[PDB]
Amino acid sequence: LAEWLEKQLTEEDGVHSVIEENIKCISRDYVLKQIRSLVQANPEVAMDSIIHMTQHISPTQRAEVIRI
Amino acid sequence: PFFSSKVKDWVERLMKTLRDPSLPLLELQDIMTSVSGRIPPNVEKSIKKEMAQYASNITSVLCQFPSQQIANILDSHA
Repeated sequence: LAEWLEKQLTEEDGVHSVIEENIKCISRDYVLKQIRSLVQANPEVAMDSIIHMTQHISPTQRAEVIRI
Repeated sequence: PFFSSKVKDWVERLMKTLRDPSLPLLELQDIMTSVSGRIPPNVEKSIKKEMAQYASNITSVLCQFPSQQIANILDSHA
């Protein structure tokens, strides 16, 4: 099992960066929860948080936000 | 009688120039220029840099005054 664990971290730019992708997803989820909790404690921040967030994002994404 | 007119114009110049986020710049330029001496350069290079790139970064979508930053610098060498 040791050998297995090392290759996921150790073998660069393979089909082994599985755990890496999963963790990225995990980071995103926890971060998202931080945003949710943070806004609940501080709901006033929402509007301004977006403007900062929106300063670069795709034009297509701009369309999706206005339609929805 | 002119007051009821006069204040209306006056009030728009205030509010309008108060929304204009070039105010902190114009007052921090003008004040930090007029107390330019008696000056410790750590605090001068800090103030003069950051007034300058409040000026550069004005008209950004996400521009707020770096209050905590200036205060903190003052805070540590205080």
